[PDB]
Amino acid sequence: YGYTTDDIEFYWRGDDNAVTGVTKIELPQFSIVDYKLITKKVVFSTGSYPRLSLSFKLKRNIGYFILQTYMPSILITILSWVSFWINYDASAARVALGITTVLT
Amino acid sequence: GDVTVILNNLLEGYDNKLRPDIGVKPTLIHTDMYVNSIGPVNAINMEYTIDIFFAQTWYDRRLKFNSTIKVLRLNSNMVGKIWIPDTFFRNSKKADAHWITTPNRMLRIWNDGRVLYTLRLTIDAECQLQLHNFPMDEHSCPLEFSSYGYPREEIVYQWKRSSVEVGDTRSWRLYQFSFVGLRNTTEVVKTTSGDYVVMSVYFDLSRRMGYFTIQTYIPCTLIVVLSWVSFWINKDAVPARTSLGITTVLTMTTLSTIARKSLPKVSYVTAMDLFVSVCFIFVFSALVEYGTLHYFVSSQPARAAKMDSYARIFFPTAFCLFNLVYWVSYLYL
Amino acid sequence: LSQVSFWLNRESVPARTVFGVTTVLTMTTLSISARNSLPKVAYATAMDWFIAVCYAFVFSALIEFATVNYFTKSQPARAAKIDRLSRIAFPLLFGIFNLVYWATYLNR
Ligand SMILES: *[C@@H]1O[C@H](CO)[C@@H](O[C@@H]2O[C@H](CO)[C@@H](O[C@@H]3O[C@H](CO[C@H]4O[C@H](CO[C@H]5O[C@H](CO)[C@@H](O)[C@H](O)[C@@H]5O[C@H]5O[C@H](CO)[C@@H](O)[C@H](O)[C@@H]5O)[C@@H](O)[C@H](O[C@H]5O[C@H](CO)[C@@H](O)[C@H](O)[C@@H]5O)[C@@H]4O)[C@@H](O)[C@H](O[C@H]4O[C@H](CO)[C@@H](O)[C@H](O)[C@@H]4O[C@H]4O[C@H](CO)[C@@H](O)[C@H](O)[C@@H]4O[C@H]4O[C@H](CO)[C@@H](O)[C@H](O)[C@@H]4O)[C@@H]3O)[C@H](O)[C@H]2NC(C)=O)[C@H](O)[C@H]1NC(C)=O
Ligand SMILES: *[C@@H]1O[C@H](CO)[C@@H](O[C@@H]2O[C@H](CO)[C@@H](O[C@@H]3O[C@H](CO)[C@@H](O)[C@H](O)[C@@H]3O)[C@H](O)[C@H]2NC(C)=O)[C@H](O)[C@H]1NC(C)=O
Ligand SMILES: *[C@@H]1O[C@H](CO)[C@@H](O[C@@H]2O[C@H](CO)[C@@H](O)[C@H](O)[C@H]2NC(C)=O)[C@H](O)[C@H]1NC(C)=O
Repeated sequence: YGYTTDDIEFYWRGDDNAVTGVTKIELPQFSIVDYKLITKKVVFSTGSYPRLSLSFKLKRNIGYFILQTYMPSILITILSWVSFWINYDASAARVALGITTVLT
Repeated sequence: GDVTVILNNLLEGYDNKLRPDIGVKPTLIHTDMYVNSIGPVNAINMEYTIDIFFAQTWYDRRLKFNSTIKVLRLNSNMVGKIWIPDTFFRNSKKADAHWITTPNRMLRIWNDGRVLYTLRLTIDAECQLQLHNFPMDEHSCPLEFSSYGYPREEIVYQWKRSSVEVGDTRSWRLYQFSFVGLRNTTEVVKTTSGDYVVMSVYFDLSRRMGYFTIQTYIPCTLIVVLSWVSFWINKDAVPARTSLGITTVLTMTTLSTIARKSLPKVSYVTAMDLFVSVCFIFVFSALVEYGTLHYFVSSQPARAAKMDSYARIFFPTAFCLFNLVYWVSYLYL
Repeated sequence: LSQVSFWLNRESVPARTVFGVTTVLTMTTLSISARNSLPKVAYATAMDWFIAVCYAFVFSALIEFATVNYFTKSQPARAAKIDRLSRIAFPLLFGIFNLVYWATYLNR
């Protein structure tokens, strides 16, 4: 914050072992694909300051979403299709099915 | 009187930045605890609250006096003037001492330099619960602490024989779980700074089956038998059996959305969502079976006649079998 | 609302079916909504017993209707008889249960 780039210099110690403990991180929803260590400089109206960046690339898991919100849609659309086998004489059954599937 | 003189002589030429025996040998610290209450174990955040009375005793040859009084008993007014080990809990999301009305601390300096330092803590410790076998799951998840800046060569912790002593275990907020025991452990870990002596206390929790047994299992099995009730309604009334099926499916998906909303978002299959999935399958199979029944009545009536009565026997037997298998397996597993 | 399904005639199967299913699922959602207010406790409260008994009642009503429909067109005498008997048997039993529950839980 206070010291510009002619007063302080940031660097990672080891340049690849500076950040540890990533492979042990378990997230309930995501999964750490990899992580990057970047060294650069930013320029503001008051000076040029050093900067490091530790960047994670999380990828979201899909099992919960399939089992939770994709399957119900497919089953409701199939429950809508079943109405094609019902004869056209029953107007309270095919209407029932279709309307209910819409609501759902 | 003269205790003021003793306290003034102990702090004359005293540097509270240097551990006792800074360049001789590591400082042996004996740690004891007193678990007041183990707070609610919420699985959504993989955390649990605990409230303890952490006591640390070590030897300090600089706080060694020679007078008639054997022990000096002091409040928290002299804790910030002597050396105090920097014990921190390595798996605590958020923890804090107590300050009402006066900082909850105690300092007792014996005659030969032995210091006892006790404080009250409320730690939101972390433990990643493996939410399989839910709700027939058992956990044993720890509370780890160690020095922060002093490696194994400087500060060595060591449990006492009777170190950890739980309270009454009855007025605790362990609702869904049940305390069965604990065990202490000492190891040495490697860090970017050095080798540290890490102590651990493992608390064993066993999930009692009651809240989930009455919140999801009974509702879903009674919904299943409600779906079976359609097998006795006459096959000509179509909109009635179709309403049975579709409303049963709606309630089934709502109940699954709730049981799953109980525990956090996990990408694997637990033992409860498996149950609600089997029940969903049962309802969907009763519906599609009556579907093919009504459709086949137009094609072949005797098929449907033998099919209603076939299903009336085939469904409850398959459900009893499923239940038996599931329950027995998990109770043995 | 579940007990009303008895005074309906035996020819209207769609209606009585809707009555039964809707009431059973209203009792289910009521049990769920009633259990959310309390801590996640591992025993049964008094409200849990009241809701369990009402749930049992709706599942005895639905069952009586199912039996009536099963005996209809084969022994309509028996069906009508049981329907008429249940039109008096359910309300008195519910009243007795409410007198017992309220008496034994308000005296303490
Ligand atoms: C970024 O900014 C943040 C905001 O500024 C900043 O957070 C602040 O950090 C500082 C330093 O870490 C904190 O100040 C310290 O707080 C310690 C305890 O903190 C707890 O209590 C405060 C409230 O403090 C009141 O209560 C205590 C206990 O009674 C009193 O001791 C305080 O003086 C104070 O009392 C006044 O106010 C009361 C009302 O609350 C009145 O009732 C009372 O009458 C007084 O008027 C809480 O706010 C804290 O919560 C926060 O911190 C926790 C930490 O875990 C967080 O979890 C939480 O979320 C909050 O963020 C916490 O609960 C004090 O003990 C400490 O004072 C001692 O240390 C200093 C420095 O060494 C000494 O100079 C001082 O004298 C004290 O030492 C004496 O007393 C101790 C008692 O234990 C003795 O052991 C010791 O030997 C010594 O005794 C000697 O001197 C005495 C006279 O002083 C004498 O009587 C004796 O006889 C003997 O000679 C210090 O005040 C501050 O609270 C934080 N504020 C906040 C909002 O968080 C953060 O650090 C910054 N970050 C960075 C990176 O910089
Ligand atoms: C996530 O997003 C950040 C933000 O852009 C990405 O940081 C970028 O990373 C790339 C490669 O790691 C950098 O490119 C490099 O540029 C230097 C310039 O001298 C060059 O020498 C290198 O050969 C390379 O081309 C880029 O500068 C950097 N951007 C910033 C703003 O720092 C990051 O890569 C993304 N991925 C992950 C996993 O975080
Ligand atoms: C707590 O820690 C102490 C010390 O590490 C354990 O006490 C030891 O117990 C074993 C087996 O009972 C004895 O052979 C040792 O002599 C004991 N040592 C001391 C210093 O008492 C104690 O078992 C631990 N508590 C547990 C595991 O519940």
